[PDB]
Amino acid sequence: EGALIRFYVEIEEPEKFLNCVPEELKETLLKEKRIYIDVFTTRPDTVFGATFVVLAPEHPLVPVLACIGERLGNACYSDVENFVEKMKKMSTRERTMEEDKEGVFLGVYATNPANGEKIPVWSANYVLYEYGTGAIMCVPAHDQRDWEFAKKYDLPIKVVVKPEGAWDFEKGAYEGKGTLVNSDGFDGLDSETAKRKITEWLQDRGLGEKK
Repeated sequence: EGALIRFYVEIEEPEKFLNCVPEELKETLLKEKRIYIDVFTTRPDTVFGATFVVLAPEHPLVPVLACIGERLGNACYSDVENFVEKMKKMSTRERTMEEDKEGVFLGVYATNPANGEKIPVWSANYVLYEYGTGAIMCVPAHDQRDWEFAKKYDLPIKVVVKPEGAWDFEKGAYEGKGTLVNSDGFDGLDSETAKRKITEWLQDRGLGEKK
């Protein structure tokens, strides 16, 4: 159990990017001006502190978004192709055991449905296509693997679960329970009921669902 959350890439002029979107995504694209990235989390109470999105290397949206990223002059297409082909050679065991985080920027920015903030979309080794939806939202302040990744590629850290005791966030991530900060009208809530309240709030907006 947890939450499916609908992050989305806003595309201002959908028409000029149609030549690298698959047929079954074209409709939603030229009417909502969106490509959705379904994400699975067990920490929906941390959603306000997402500063990036990661897709598994084998996720079908990787070549799609990278094409778009290229068009906008924000990504290196060959670097992504190289990354995906290399990562496809590895087994599950080999990717989990990797001490170092490797990733590539796709050149696009997802919209965080919790606060409307634009965040980079990356692909990375530690994310497996098989688990959940093949995509995660990343909260470096509260997820240790995302913390290492952000450290490795100079990505923003943002605190949304304040601990009772003291903690230093530029030395590591706090993965425990606390009080919500920088979380709109969910500030002050304890983490556990925030999981329920944010999930239900997103569910009612058609941008989430309980799992």
